[PDB]
Amino acid sequence: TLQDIGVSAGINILSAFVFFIIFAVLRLQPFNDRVYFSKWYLKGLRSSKFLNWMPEALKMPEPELIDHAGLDSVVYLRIYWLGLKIFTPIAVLAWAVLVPSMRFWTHIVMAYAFTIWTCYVLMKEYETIANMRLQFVASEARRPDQFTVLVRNVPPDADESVSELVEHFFLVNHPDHYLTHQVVCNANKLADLVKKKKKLQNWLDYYQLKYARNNSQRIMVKLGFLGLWGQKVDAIEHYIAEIDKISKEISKEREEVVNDPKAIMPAAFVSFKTRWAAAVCAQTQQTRNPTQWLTEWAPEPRDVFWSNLAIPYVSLTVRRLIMHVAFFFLTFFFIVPIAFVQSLATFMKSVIQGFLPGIALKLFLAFLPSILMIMSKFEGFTSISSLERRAAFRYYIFNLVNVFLASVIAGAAFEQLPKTIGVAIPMKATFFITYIMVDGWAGVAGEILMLKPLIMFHLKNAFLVKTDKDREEAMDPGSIGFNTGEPRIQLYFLLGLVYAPVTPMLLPFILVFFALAYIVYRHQIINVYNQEYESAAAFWPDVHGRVIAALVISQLLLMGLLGTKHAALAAPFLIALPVLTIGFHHFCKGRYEPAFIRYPLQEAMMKDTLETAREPNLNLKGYLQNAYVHPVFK
Amino acid sequence: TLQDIGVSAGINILSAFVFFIIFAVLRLQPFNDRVYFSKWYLKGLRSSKFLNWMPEALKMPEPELIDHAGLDSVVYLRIYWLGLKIFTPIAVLAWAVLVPSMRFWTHIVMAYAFTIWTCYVLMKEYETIANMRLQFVASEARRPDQFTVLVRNVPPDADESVSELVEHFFLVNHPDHYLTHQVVCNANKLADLVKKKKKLQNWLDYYQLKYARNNSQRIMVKLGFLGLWGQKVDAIEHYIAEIDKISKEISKEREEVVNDPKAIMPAAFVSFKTRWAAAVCAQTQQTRNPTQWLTEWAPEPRDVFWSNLAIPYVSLTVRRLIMHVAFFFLTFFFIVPIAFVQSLATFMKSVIQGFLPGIALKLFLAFLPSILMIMSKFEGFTSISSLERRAAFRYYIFNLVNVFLASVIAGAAFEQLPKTIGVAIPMKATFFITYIMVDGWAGVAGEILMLKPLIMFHLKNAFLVKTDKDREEAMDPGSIGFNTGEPRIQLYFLLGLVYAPVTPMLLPFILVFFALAYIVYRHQIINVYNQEYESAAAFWPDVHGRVIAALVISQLLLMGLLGTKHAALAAPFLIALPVLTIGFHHFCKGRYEPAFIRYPLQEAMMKDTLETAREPNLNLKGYLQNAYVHPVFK
Repeated sequence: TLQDIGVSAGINILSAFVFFIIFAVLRLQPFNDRVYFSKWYLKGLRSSKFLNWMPEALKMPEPELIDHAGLDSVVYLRIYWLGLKIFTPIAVLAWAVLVPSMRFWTHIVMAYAFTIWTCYVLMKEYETIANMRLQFVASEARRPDQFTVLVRNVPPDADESVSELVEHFFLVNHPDHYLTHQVVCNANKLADLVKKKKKLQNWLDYYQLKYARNNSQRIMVKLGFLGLWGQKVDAIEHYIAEIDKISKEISKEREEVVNDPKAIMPAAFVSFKTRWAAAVCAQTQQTRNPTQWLTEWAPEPRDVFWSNLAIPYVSLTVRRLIMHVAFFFLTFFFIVPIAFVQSLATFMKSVIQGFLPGIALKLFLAFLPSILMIMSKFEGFTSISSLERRAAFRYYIFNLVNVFLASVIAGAAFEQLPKTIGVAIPMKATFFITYIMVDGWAGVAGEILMLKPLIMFHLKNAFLVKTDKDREEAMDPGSIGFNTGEPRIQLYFLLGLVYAPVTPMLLPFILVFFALAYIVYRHQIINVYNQEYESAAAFWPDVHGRVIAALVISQLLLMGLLGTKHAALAAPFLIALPVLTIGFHHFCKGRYEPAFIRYPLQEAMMKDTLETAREPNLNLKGYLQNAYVHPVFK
Repeated sequence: TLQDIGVSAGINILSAFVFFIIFAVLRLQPFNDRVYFSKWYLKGLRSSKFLNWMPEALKMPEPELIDHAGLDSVVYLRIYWLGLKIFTPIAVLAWAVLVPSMRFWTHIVMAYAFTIWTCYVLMKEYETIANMRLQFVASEARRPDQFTVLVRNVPPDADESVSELVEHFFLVNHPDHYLTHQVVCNANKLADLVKKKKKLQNWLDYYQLKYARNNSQRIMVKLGFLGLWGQKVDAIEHYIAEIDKISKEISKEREEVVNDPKAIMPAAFVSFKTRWAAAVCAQTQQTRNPTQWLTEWAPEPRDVFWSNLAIPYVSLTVRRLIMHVAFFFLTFFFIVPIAFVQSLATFMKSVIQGFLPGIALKLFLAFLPSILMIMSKFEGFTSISSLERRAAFRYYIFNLVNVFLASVIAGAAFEQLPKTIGVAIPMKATFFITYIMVDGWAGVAGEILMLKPLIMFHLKNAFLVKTDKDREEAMDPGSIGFNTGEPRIQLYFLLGLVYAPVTPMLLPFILVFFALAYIVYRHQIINVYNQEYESAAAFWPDVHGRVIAALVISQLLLMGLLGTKHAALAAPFLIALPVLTIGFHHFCKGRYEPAFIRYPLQEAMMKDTLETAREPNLNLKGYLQNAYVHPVFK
């Protein structure tokens, strides 16, 4: 209804307005400058009208922002821009021809206009990102991953050690390119002990400062809620004792793990003299057995997810299969909160009952990224980049099944107290309009406040911080959040494509979101979010694939929606849409995807040549040998 | 009906019997020994009970036959064996449980038993062939294709020639492995003129010998049927004049093509010092543009299909697309002879009307392999091996659509004068039983006679042969015929899998065919059919894929056939069949296909190492430089 949309918009507009007022005040307080301007502190550049921040955010043209923030950050930001490029002319046309027999054909023709425009834009965007990636990589600084290949599933041998097997194999098969190597160690027990020691120290800092202020009897009952019914009488000496005990265990574990042959995993990081050689090893079959001596480009050391290297290669299939089943149950049992939200989705009081399903769904999905990342870690991936791309994939599917599809179906089930989809989809546009205004418009405006790190920063200063420059530990803005950023905008791309020929009035909400998100994330990318790992936009092929899937879904749903007309006869027309769209995808896959999945030998050779000419005396071996050992071992 | 099957079998059994009597007599006549024992003449080994040939054919165990005949010939023969391994226990079970509620479940369970057995056997066969291939290649003699990579779509340059561009690119990107190269030339005009000259000479040989026997006026009216209404008064001097004219054109063309820069195609055969290097070049991305400087293993020179190298790389997509359309029309318009055959398919006279549809269909399909090969040449492939694999692919599809599916549908259309497929499939088993006995049992028995080369050989001796040792040209048995061999047995694999749980009595006909074909082809492979090119069984992944497709088709058709039972409720069971089957296929694809599609670097290195140790003074450059020039240029 217009009244519910009007009120929901008024609420979300004012909410966003208020968030921007609060933001304007908070960002001018020097005590939280390290929260709002975390980058520039991390980059060594800084030390010590409420919306003016919007036009300032638009300064720093791409080339500068790429060097400042990184390629992934810029490419991610361009997705919001992609959204505006795809849907602005769609929205204009849909309004122009659907908003004041032929209506039937008009819808079919529009499906062709929308698909073609979308494909055209995706093609050009794909080409552009591929070019940005190739230029970025060619101009990128030296890193050990450019010369290093991770070797998995080294076969066992009764006499030779993993190190001996790796060195021998590569000296023989990759002669005069093989430089050095580092064998993977199962240091997980040690790493876990070290993390616990750090947590114990935080308690020591908490209680020592709390005590110093309040010089009385310590009474912590271990958990308080359901802990050990004791007192932790000193609580400081208690944690000192726990630390002393773990410290001894850690020293023992270090001596054992580095002299324990069973800590050696049949894997190693192999380094080559040239990038050309690494490019060859990473792209070629090494032996007869396709599931032995497996090679791939090593993640950069800050991207290597060390825990996953202790998983025997051969059990990875099983872990993956178990997680596929778990994923099914994750989506399966989420129907309960969906049904709840759709039940809720049914004058200033009734319009709130209308409004709230937006929030309720946002809240139920709040911890989904955590679940998806955890299950993604169980499946072994060995890198942060890979883990985030997989979590984003699973989330996208979840949103398709549970946020879009199930909401429409459950909605219809409540409305009803054949092709019922014919009315279920257009009626639910009202729900989606409100939903977008809640996790979209209001969502993004709220995110600029950065309340979580704001609070954490201050609490750490109040209770754990001891001296100067440990403020560096208190300050951590996190990364861009590809895991939630992607899946959210992809839902909107789907909704846009699904409803553009159905309900044109959904699109202005989607467009405002993309515009707002662009300016807010553009702002945050410049000032906060130091990036955890640098992929050279290797996720783009997945972004592309998800939009193509959205096109196919919309094209198919339209067959359903227009499949009620007697003698519709749209079948020989509309079927061409998913066929042509897939053809387009395969074309683009073959033409642009290699930019992202294969490193051409010519680029490797030019890079190696120039690097050598510029730095003729590079001790590459010294540089690479101490990389990829383990964060635990210094 | 039993009477039509009985008579058709009696006809085909006696026909096969007679063919084997005729064969036994013909093979003992010394004047046609070069037809029946063509190999051994080609191998330099020979010079100058009617069924005893069957037990003799079973001598020469695989290892010997592989060296004698070749790997492809042996692997092909094993397909008939694969057939017997898959269907013998299927036939036993189907007879045991279907031939004297639960019938419904019995059929579902059998689908699972058949699929599993088939997949098990295919898995083991796949593994075995992969091992045979790897062993064969490792032990294979030196050939120039082991060191040579074909480079396509060399980009244009205003100043540098294709040769200069290729040499430079490879010296820079593949330094110290690049050995030499040979640029591709558009010698097609010349090659065509040379072939015409040879045809003109054959006429000169025909008329000179005919005249010498009959010393009178020559009266050939150019074609006779619709030629030039003249006499070719001398006919010998006439062809001498045509030869003299083309001879002059050829000399001119040779001088022009080797000094014509426009005859140079942007492609070259690039040779490397090592097999390891060729393996790298052939498996790696060379430049930024994925559709430039494209590399693949060069076909051996006797496999290179030179005509296809004159096609600009960039027009290949268009040629392919045109041929896909042509293929559609080829299958589309074949419905006319299908309908004819099915119309025909409706006491010794009525049983012949029953019998003849077998023959009629065989005859209409007789020239299909020619069509498919011609259209496959239009699409550029550059090798005989590739052309045959593509022709076999298209033929397989044709058989599925036109021989199997359309026959069942057209059959039902005539029978009828909903799920009618429920009865159309089992009723047509009678047709297929007869068809198999005609192009199968009788077909193979007839092929052992080799009537076409028998006749051609004798006619050439009678009219063209002039002296000794030109009998070598008269004798040519052709190759194995993968193009017709594959598609035929695949139809039978399909029919077997489709009808095993439906009509168990189709299977004994299929089994007899596989058994007969095995012994006949085993015999011919040993004695005739010198192989045109040696693939190291690289077609196996396609054989495998076709059987998997047949499993999926049978599994799906069964849903249809059992989908008439009210409350069948077979959907959550039967759907698992194509899902599990595809899963199996992907497993096998990932585990065994690399044996056929990637050459591992370790094997390349071991091969190069051993080769060098055995022959420490190999002038590899001299060896490789004169390869792949063109058959025309000496």
